[PDB]
Order: sequence, then structure tokens, then C-alpha cells
Amino acid sequence: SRRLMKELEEIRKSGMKNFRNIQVDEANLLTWQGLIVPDNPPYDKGAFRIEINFPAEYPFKPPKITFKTKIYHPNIDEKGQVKLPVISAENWKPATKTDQVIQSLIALVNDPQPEHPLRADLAEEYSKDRKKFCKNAEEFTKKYGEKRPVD
Amino acid sequence: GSHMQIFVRTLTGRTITLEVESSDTIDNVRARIQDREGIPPDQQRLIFAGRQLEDGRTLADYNIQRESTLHLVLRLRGG
Amino acid sequence: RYEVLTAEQILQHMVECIREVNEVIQNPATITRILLSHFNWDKEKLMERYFDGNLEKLFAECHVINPSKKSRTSAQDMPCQICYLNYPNSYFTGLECGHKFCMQCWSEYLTTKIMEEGMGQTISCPAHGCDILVDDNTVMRLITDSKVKLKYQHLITNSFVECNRLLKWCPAPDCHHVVKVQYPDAKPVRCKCGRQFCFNCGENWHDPVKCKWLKKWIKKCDDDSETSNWIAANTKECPKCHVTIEKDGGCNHMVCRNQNCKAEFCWVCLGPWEPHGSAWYNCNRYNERDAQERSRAALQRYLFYCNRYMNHMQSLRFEHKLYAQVKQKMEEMQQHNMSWIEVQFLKKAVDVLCQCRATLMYTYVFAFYLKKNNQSIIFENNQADLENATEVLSGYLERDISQDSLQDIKQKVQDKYRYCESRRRVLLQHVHEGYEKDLWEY
Ligand SMILES: [Zn+2]
Ligand SMILES: [Zn+2]
Ligand SMILES: [Zn+2]
Ligand SMILES: [Zn+2]
Ligand SMILES: [Zn+2]
Ligand SMILES: [Zn+2]
Repeated sequence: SRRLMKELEEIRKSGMKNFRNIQVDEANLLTWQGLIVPDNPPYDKGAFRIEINFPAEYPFKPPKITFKTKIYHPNIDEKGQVKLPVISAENWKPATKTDQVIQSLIALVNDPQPEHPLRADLAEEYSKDRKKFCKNAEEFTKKYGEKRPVD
Repeated sequence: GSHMQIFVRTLTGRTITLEVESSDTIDNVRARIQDREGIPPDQQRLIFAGRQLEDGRTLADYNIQRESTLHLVLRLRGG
Repeated sequence: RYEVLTAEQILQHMVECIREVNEVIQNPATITRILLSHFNWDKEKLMERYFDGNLEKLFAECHVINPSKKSRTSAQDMPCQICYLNYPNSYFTGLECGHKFCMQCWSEYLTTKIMEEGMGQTISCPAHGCDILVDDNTVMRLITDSKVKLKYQHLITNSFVECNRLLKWCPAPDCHHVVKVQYPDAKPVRCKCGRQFCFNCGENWHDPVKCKWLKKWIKKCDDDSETSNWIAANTKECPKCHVTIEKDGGCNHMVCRNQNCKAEFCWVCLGPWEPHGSAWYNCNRYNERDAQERSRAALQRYLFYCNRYMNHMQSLRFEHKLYAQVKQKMEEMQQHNMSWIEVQFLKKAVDVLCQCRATLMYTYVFAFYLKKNNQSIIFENNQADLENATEVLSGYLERDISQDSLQDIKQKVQDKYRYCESRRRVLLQHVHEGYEKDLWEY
């Protein structure tokens, strides 16, 4: 609760190019909300809302990210879960700043990887029929994805 | 082709010398290491000047001049 | 035939092996810990690979990197980078990489890696990209809780034990000690804490049954459908007055809590007690088409043998309570007369009571996998002769011991517990001799 005061302070100052509208529940700094804007298709047509849930033992135990906005991705569960090794159990380092994790989630969004997916069906489609994928995720961003911020 | 000479520090600390070109893809480098030291390009992580050298770009994108040093680190476990 | 060592004693005998292996290799002592634990502590095999080539693959495969050796190249508030607090440099200590962190955060990190999802041997500096190991010294120096220090001292030495044929841990939960024998003989050992476990398999001492069979039993119960039914021995009802009765002690010889229905019966079979031991009464024996009826008949057969094993389970745990009441039946009795020869004869009796119960549990395991042979019915008799002898010895040390005088407890119990072990004697002598001729399997 002392480090989170300085981390969230660093985001509001230097600013995050891929992360906007960082609004959190006050007093209780265990749950965060934010809106992600990818830079590359088929997702660069909308914006998706994530929710961070820092556990009590932060930063000696890593947070958990869940997608509130539905998304078409092989490494993202339908509920919103995400397999990310940089916040996994046997990999988590307490020095890892939060903004460091977000930019590591952006890479998974921009360039997915199907070798270890959460939805194998979409993982097959991304590797075999790319054009069918970039069209489904295109239509899936338009329907469920929220609008991109102005500037 | 005597266009670029770079150094890479291995896991055991030994620093081997590679020869490449300024317009060489970064993926090409991760392959030469495999033929040289036997580490697959999946189990590799290249660090220069602090930030990670992901595969997909080229040597020219990073300010990597001749006679530069490059570090080889392990990649994250079981994702 | 028995030697018990401490956790650190093993670690000393292991770090000495790490030292001699290392001086030809010249690798940080933390690294060589991994490499040998990778080669299953075959010292010669790591030598060969190192005397050959292809080391970067070995380092990559074992996920371990050497640090830049520090040899080449004080009271100020520098900010910490894990908690963002201001402490003097006296508080910060870091590994070979130069990542200095406050000893406070170090203690939480090191402990949360040992105590949570176990990190065996492979803790690294907690600085993002840093993957350099944490030496044993800087763990023992930064941790105060000895229970953590003892667990870490078990993790980093675990590989050295299992890979050694003459070493085995003790199944005790928080006891981190090792038994060393001259050769694996599937014999029981003392743990320095009263744990008598089979050195071969690693479970409790299974005198009648073989090691491989008991493993199949536990695995069968844990896997499917049996982890839910084993909680059924809590309460039953009187087979005559139909009042709900809850079993308290280890003895099965129930007697209804009713002045109008003083019926004495059996907890397992719900039959009257007096006939137990007669010629024409068996509550330990089974002795009982389509393919669907073939499976349901074999399932109820398991429930017959599993219910016996699970009942003697809780009944053994209920008979460990006697040890607390034996010391209340060893003081004033030593106060009255003849101290500390008549009181140790009373503990040797309850020691046999719990021993005949432990072997009784495994009696049904060995019996479940038996083919109905000419030696099966002979064995069943030695089982019923022991199961009854135990219920008498356990029944006396739960009700009939207080209502007696001291001039009688001496001869009462001594005749009981020595007869009770005489039935375990003939039972074990039978199956051991029957083992030598291969007279019963499956
Ligand atoms: Zn700190
Ligand atoms: Zn470090
Ligand atoms: Zn022990
Ligand atoms: Zn065994
Ligand atoms: Zn009754
Ligand atoms: Zn009975």
C-alpha cells in the first residue's frame, strides 16, 4: 500500500501510450480498472477494458488480470482470463513494476502466440487460416469492443 | 561478410565473436548461435543497452554499431 | 541396520561433494548444485559432459546462468526498489549481480518462495530479468524463522536424498531428518520421532502385505469414488434399540447406552458380540453370470475389505489416546508400590495394542488381493483369532481398567497383550512362510 501509491503516481506522470483512462476504486487500491488500445490490426479498431486485482501480499505475490471487454484471441479465455508468464507463479519477481507488466501484455495482444493457447480452436485458425482470423477478430472488435479514446 | 563484427556473452560467461551485417535480421543472429553453441532460438533472449532484442526487427533498428557487446539471457519459464 | 541423520548433516555431506566436483569445473557453488541435481548426483556423468563440449546447452537446459565475477573492476538513505522505502545502506544486501534490496523485503521474498508453491533449490534474485541463483548462506543469514530455514534446508538437499539408494526421508510432516541404512531391505526404521516407516516404499510399516500392493490400495482409494465414502464411521445405530450411537474409543465391542436395551454387539458387522469367535460366525470373511453383475459384485467386495481397513484406521487413532491415559495409569500406580517396573510393563502392553491394530489394517489389504486358496482360509482363521484378541485387549484398556484393583491389573493385562501378540506371530509366520512357496496371488 506504500509502493502502489508511487507506482500509480508514476503512470499519471510519465503517461502510458498504450494505456488510457486509468481510473481506480479509491481507498481500496487492490483492484484497478483501465482501457487498453492496441496499435495493430485486427484489434486497432476498438478498445478493451481490463481489471487488475493486486493480492494483499503485493508485491511478493503477483497480480491477476482479467478482460472485462470480450476479445477474440487464442491466449485469452472467454471469461477474460489471460495466461501471462511474467506474472506467473514460479516466474514472478517483486521488482517488476506494474507498467512493465502492461507493456508485456500489449505484446501478447499485438503478436499472439498459439504454441500455448487458452483457446486451441482460435490458435489453429491463427496459424492455418490467418485471413479468416483477421476477419473474425475484426468483426469481434467492432461489436463488443469499446470506442478508442480521442487523444 | 566483414560488414559487422559483434560480441555475444554466453551463459557460461564466455564471450564469442560473431560476424554479421548491419542489415541482418535479428532472427538470423538467433540462428547462428544455435549452430555455434547449440541453444535453440526459442530458449534465447538477447539484451543490448538494457532493453530486450526481440525477434522480428533488424540490427539497424537498434543503435548497434561495430564492435558492440551483446548479452544472452534465459527466457521466461513455462508460460 | 539403522542410522538417523539431521537435515544439515546431509547438507554437509552434500556440499563437500559439491566442493570436490567444483574445483575441476570451477562454477559458482549454487550452479554446480543444479548441474549435479540434473545429473541425478552421478558425479562421473557430469565430469564426462564437462570434459566433452556443449556447455551452453547444459546451462540453457538446466535454466541457469553464471554471473559476471565481482573481482574485476555507507549511512545514506538510498530508496529501496521493492517497497519504495528510504533506509541506510546498512540495510541493503544484494547478490553477485549488484541488485541491492532491503533485508526486510529479502526476508518476505525468500520466505514466500519457500512456503508457497515450493521452489526447490532454484531461487533467483528478485530483480525482474535477474536469474542468478541465491546462495545457501544468504538464505540462512536473511531468515530468522527456523521452521522456514529448516524447510529450505530440506528442499535444497531433497534431490541428494532420493537419488541416493541408502537415504530416505521420514514421512513426518515437519520433521526434516534422514534415515541411513546399509542396504534397502524393505525393513522398518525408527525416525528419532516415533515413526516406524518402511524404508523401501515410504509408508507406515506394512508387515503382512508387500510394498507394491499397498501402493495400489492407496492409489485406488484416492483416485476415484473412494475419497468420499471413507467418512462413514462417524455414527451408526443400535441393531436392537435403534438409537443413534457415536463411536468414541478404538474398541469395536459396543454396548448400547440404554438401561432398557443393554445389548452388546459389534460395530463392524452389527451382530451380537458373544458369538464372535465361535465356529459358525465370521465377520472378517467374505466367502460370497452377467458382465454387469460381475462388476457390481466385485465393487461390493471392495467395500467389504475397504470398510474393514477404514474402520481399523479411525480405531487406531482412537487408541493412540490411551498413551495419554497410560501416563495417568502409571503415576499413582508407581506412587502406591513398586515404581518403574510395573509401570513400564503397562506401556509395553498398549504398544502391542496399537501394533496389532496397524498390522490388522494391512491384514485386509493383503487379503483383498488374495485368490481364495487353501492358504486363504487358513489365513482367515489367524486373522479372526487376532482381530478378536485385539478387541479384548482394547476393550480392557477403555472400560474395565478403572473398575479393577491393582492386585489384578498386573496379571490381567500381561496375559492379554502377550496372547494378543502371539496371534500376530502365527499370522505373520504363516504369510511369510506362504510367501516362500508362492501359494496365493490376485
Ligand atoms: Zn525494501
Ligand atoms: Zn539480481
Ligand atoms: Zn521424523
Ligand atoms: Zn514398504
Ligand atoms: Zn441397544
Ligand atoms: Zn463383527
